[PDB]
Amino acid sequence: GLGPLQIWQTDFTLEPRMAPRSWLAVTVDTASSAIVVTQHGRVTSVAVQHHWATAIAVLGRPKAIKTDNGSCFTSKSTREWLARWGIAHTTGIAMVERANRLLKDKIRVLAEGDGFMKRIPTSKQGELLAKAMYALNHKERGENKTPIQKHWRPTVLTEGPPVKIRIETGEWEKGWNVLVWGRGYAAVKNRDTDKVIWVPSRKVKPD
Amino acid sequence: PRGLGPLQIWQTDFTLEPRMAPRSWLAVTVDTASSAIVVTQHGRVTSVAVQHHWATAIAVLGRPKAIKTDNGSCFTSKSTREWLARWGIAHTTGAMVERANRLLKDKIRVLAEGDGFMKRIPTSKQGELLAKAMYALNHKERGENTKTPIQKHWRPTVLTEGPPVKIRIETGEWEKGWNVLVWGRGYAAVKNRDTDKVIWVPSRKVKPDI
Repeated sequence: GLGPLQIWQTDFTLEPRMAPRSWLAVTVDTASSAIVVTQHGRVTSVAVQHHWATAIAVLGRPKAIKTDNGSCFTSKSTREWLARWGIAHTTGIAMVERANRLLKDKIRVLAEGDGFMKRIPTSKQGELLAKAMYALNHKERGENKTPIQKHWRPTVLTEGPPVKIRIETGEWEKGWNVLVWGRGYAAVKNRDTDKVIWVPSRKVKPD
Repeated sequence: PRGLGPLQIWQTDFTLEPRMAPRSWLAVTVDTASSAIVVTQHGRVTSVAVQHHWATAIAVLGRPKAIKTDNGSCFTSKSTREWLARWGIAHTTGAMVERANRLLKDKIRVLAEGDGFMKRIPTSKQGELLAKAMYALNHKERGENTKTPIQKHWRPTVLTEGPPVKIRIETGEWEKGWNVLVWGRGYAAVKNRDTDKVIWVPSRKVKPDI
């Protein structure tokens, strides 16, 4: 939906260039379009949980995931696992298809770009896949945002959260932000005047 | 030895975790500013392994300007040096990653014993368990932090000029021409008001000015 970590779509897909572990578990966040890929020798019920756990480690935990129906998606094990994680499950029978195409194309390009015209040597598969991931998630997909931008909204803040401080009245005054704490003082910057002062920590509360 | 913002300086290390035998080598990288960690399993330490590991870290965290390691032969091979150079990542062989190894190993311990594995974790459960540990490390606040490591990584706070401080010189007096950019429990980054120069000093040696 309109939001990272709401609905993901997961699918398995066959990339023989990655043999013997030619099975690729693909997950994409429907809002940010961030991909996570893991490889597997066969499409088991443990592979899926491994995959999802990976993608969760990268992306965070989602409200819900859409898969097709089974059989390793509708494993007893798999449902029990989802429930353990508190992750809502949608079956059906798309966006992750598009992902499969982008992903297999990026892989063909990297592989051929390094001199391997068929099956990629096993040892180099990991790095290659990781490069695919870096490309699809970090590098612009057209004249409009990267998945990284959409998932994380990256930015560099120049001060901390807003706060109020107590002045020579007893009143709490808004219009201030925390830069650092040290030795029981907060350094604080007025966001109108750019003035910075040290204030006893007790005299500082969030806004 | 530390960055002021993410993707400046990473630290990397291989650690041995017997619970994850037979492939018990974990490559661990931590970003010195965000504290985010990336981990991968390896069956032995190699240039191939470290390159794969770093590629993985880069796909997760973005590309860093520099990486510090120890004088481990796998970081200084021809293969790895050409790799780093291709990616334009500076390398140096100058603790944050040690802390990271401790946190990682603790988490792995807790999750493994939380599921009856007091020993080697079964081979097929290793992947998921490590992924779980990585999730708990980057997507949960490290105690006193209000932000998770991943949040600090993507939306960091980087002070423009920093508030004035006195630092206890060396003789042992408080010198007054300094500003502070990062103030941790262990260490503080301070800037002199007449140079570009930023140095890391122990927090006991820094106090607010007026």
